[PDB]
Amino acid sequence: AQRVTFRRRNPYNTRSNKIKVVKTPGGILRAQHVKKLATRPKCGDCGSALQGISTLRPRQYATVSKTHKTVSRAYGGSRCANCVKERIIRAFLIEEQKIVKKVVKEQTEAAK
Amino acid sequence: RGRGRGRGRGRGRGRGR
Amino acid sequence: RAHAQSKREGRHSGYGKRKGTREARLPSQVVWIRRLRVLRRLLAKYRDAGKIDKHLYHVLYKESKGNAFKHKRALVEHIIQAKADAQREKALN
Amino acid sequence: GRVIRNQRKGAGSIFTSHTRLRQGAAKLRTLDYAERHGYIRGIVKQIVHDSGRGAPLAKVVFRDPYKYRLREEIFIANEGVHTGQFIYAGKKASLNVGNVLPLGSVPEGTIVSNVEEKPGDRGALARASGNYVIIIGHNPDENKTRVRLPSGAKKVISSDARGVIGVIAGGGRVDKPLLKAGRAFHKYRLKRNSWPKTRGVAMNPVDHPHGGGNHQHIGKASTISRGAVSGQKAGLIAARRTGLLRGSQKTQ
Amino acid sequence: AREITDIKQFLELTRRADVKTATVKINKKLNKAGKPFRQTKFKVRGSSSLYTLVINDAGKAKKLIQSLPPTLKVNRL
Amino acid sequence: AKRTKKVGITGKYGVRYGSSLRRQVKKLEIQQHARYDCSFCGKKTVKRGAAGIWTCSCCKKTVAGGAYTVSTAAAATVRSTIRRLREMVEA
RNA sequence: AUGGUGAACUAUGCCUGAAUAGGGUGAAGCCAGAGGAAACUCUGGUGGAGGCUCGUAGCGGUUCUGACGUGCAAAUCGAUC
RNA sequence: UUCAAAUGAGAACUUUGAAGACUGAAGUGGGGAAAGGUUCCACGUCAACAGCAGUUGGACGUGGGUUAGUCGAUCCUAAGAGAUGGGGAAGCUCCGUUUCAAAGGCCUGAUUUUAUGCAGGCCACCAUCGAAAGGGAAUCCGGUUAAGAUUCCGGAACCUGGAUAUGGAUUCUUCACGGUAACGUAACUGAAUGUGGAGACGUCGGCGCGAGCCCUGGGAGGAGUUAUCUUUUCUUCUUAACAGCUUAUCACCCCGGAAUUGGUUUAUCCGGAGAUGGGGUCUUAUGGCUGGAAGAGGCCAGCACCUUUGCUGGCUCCGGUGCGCUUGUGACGGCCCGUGAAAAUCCACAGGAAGGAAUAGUUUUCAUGCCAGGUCGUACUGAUAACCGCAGCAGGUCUCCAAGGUGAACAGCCUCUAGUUGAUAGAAUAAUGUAGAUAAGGGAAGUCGGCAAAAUAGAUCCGUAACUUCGGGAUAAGGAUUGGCUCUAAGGGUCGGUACGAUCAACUUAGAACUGGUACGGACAAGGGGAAUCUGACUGUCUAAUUAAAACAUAGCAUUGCGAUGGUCAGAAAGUGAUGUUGACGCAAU
Ligand SMILES: [Zn+2]
Repeated sequence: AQRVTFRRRNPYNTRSNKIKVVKTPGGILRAQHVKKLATRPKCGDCGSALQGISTLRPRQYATVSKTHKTVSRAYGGSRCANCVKERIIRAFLIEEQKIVKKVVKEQTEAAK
Repeated sequence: RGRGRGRGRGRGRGRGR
Repeated sequence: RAHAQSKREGRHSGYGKRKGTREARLPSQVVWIRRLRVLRRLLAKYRDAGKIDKHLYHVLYKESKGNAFKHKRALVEHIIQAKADAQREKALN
Repeated sequence: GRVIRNQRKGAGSIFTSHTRLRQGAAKLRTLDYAERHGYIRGIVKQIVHDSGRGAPLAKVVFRDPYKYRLREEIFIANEGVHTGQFIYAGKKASLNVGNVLPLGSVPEGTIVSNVEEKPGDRGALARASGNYVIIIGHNPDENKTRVRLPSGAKKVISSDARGVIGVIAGGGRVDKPLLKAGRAFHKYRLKRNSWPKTRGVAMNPVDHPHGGGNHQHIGKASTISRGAVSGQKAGLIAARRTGLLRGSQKTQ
Repeated sequence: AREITDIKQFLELTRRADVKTATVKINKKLNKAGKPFRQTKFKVRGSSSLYTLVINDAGKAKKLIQSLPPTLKVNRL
Repeated sequence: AKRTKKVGITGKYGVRYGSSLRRQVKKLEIQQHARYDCSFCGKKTVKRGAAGIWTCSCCKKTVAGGAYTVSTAAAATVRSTIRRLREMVEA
């Protein structure tokens, strides 16, 4: 049966003026301004949120340690950990294909 | 001026023809 | 508190005290949601307890989805009936 | 009198295009050394919808031949182009859907779209959804190629102009009726302020040459001469015939 | 606003050359279901955070008080 | 139970817009909401969104096609008249 | 006629935000059952579609040609819509 | 509105107490934006003002009051605005915003003449202005004033910028290990350049979860009622930012190889492109425990006593419930010829340029320690008296918080918290009025005209025509039932087993007796209907302040112009523009 007011000068229900009702140690209801929630980082080509990376605001990523923003595997904090393994098959097979196509070209001018 | 003092336009009042 | 105590016994609930529709007082979707969540939960715990097999569970999951099982007591009578005729066929074949 | 409605559209105050949600200018890759002596490979990265357009756009990424970077161009997606497909642009490209070739090397009867008028303008002809041109003849001398335009005109352009093989996706869009003014309100909400349109016969004489009178009628002939004056051109300008034709449709 | 569970690490914080004020708080609590007991809380004020150590045994409560250095100002209750 | 006799998906429009205009939309609204087989993964997971764009539910392949159909009949002849003309270049 | 001032009211476009109880009707998709040689057709549910509908806040201003008409008001008040 | 007292020369109007009432929480409550500018607070005053009065006042006179590294501005960019280079114009000035321009400085190396000349390489982005509702580094709790606070005080935190030190870690295999894997850790060199992510997004629908509120049980205190009854009614029992550990839907990994197809949502999607199952990984919105933190705050008791006024004891506990209300969020589904901003900023990866150990070095992305954080706004009203309307005007003006009962309901009605009792009064009850009502018999005979008024009204059950674009018409039309009380039946959760009990918690529906002055949606609330004609298809829009319509618009249909050296239109001119970030399924004109 207790009502509460805004704690700042903004009187409108914008996206940056969310309110959570919090019971204080004084025994009364009081509003608390909450921040906009962070979004998990996404992979560069598959669109899924890669795991092992903390979900924070971009400028508070410079305060957390190194281990919260990367994975020990190469292309750690950029790819989907199946995106890495997909471009290894492609990098190994094409270069193996590019050298067996070079010896097929050699077959032409050496026997015509 | 206001809604009163009507003399001009009229349905069947003054200022006809 | 005295008026709410009499409503638990069934008083003050006749046709002269209803001003909204039957769907307005209690939606039909909530009754249907309550019906499936009892039938699906009972049917899932019978598969885990060994009282029913996965082939009979699959044909009862879809049967309970449409109709013919209006409460839990109707489903357990069909399960026993579907298990009683299953053992007489095996004993004769 | 008063300045009539179509004269006010040239000032460009409230009649300008709404270009907030547009993805950019859909232009072909600029003509460089690689596209007139060989070909270059590009990847279809993402196909997206363009606001105010009926045909979707395609994000195609090429490699810069002179510096280590990536260049993303804005193409008009043809029907059949999918993501992850290799796009070959240049003089020595093959005849596949989505490839960009000079139209002086394609055979007669090729279905191409996004055709340059002059070599270097990065696509001028056949850009709407479901539209295409057909190469009808080749002149090896003077490097001139004859094509047919979607309106049926038979133009001749240079053989060095480029064009994307295939037909533009999103065809058959105008086949569905809108069924209401609400769907027509949203269609023109992202193009320009030109809807709804008030008839000129139902307005005042100051607002239109057709206005006025005790009955809703034009009064004079609705066919306006070509050498008229801005303010008089309201109706059928330089019409050579009128009425509905009870006969065959557009000629060959 | 930080809790310390090690008593050997607690003694190192009292000789950090910057802590000047320490407080001991006696709390009247009770056990699982029976008699009340005496809970103590040793709080050391640092330069960026307040470290505290809670001992639920009265036998070790008195022993830790004499182990504190005398240059540290202890505030009883 | 079949709820409606002939209106089908156009029963949301009520008694408005006329019967003939509601029948042409019914022919195109069924096609634009139907599911289609993916040529790459073989699954019937292609759905329409942002007309002219046909995305596979899984398989992440996005194919540009017609406004209400994946492959229009006017574009199928285009896909065959270029394949026929391509074979004459090398042969 | 000459030279200046105004879109704080209002007209329209754009940009960035905000606001809109509770009911009625029951479109596609889906499930189960029944009939039939087939084609398929019916029955019971599910689902929640609409420039749909009743009706608050809101917006509007039909009628009483009511009140007022040197008014509370140079356009308001009441019922009704 | 009433009574009494106080003050005063003077009281229907001031103050206090008592009584009766209202606003009923979409408020006459508590806060803000725009706007006002001292109206805020105290003391003194009553000539004028408060259309009566006045001891009172938003009045008059004299003073007091607004405290920030964390709240905003400042910064970024949107629609746009607008210098320079140039081109027009007699000219005031106009065009144009990266445009026909020789458009600029960063990490450093070289230098121990002194401060930066000078050697590379790099990057061509090329003014600036534009949001106190967009984007955005970082604070909470308690106490405090006559009037101020997230700003003061006390306690407890966090961010940015800059210095360096101590401890740790790594290095003689120079620039770390473990896990099959997803990945994990207190740390664990990375320049030019390139790439990616966050910032960064529509609406509606149901479902899951969380928070606050509502409801409720036991217990520990206080208050109310008591002719009678009532283990009764009311009230108190609270835990911030931040820190550590832990915790889930989704997602992913390993083993394994599925038809006698299985799994599974309220809503039918998934599986040899590897399901079910078994074992794991990660995100930490949120929740849980602990620290912060009882030392606070709250509720009482026992004392002191003109007094600065305190002092001493206690308790502050353990639970339950949900189609509940508000709100946050998660995974989904529907809709589009509508697919629903940008930039500053921050991070990661790719890359291997450089710099480095052995009697010694490197990392301030590990821990701790040090210093600093400027300028301006901050009072009050935000409206039947502080804003705009000539005013202390029944008008107009954006938004947040939302108790209990009745009921479908944020409807109407009553009450709690909170706030008002302010609109000149007194005495009588003629006519005529304004507002609200009731009428015997007839039932539109009234009137241009059923104008006005009346009747109908909720829910449940029955029944429902012509016509039709087959979707409707339809709540068609037309009937019946409705209270109270006593019962019956049906619809669930949790626990030990290859069978059944025990226990616990919900308002939903149906049925049967009894009962009454035949009343029962008992106040409130709440469709008149049918048969046809003219006309416009419908939703929608306009003459602010006499005309809301058959007028306008609309989808549909048709015609015309135009292939860019172009169509239509603008400008005094222009190296000028709109359509055009456009290309005939287009634009422009009817
Ligand atoms: Zn696929």
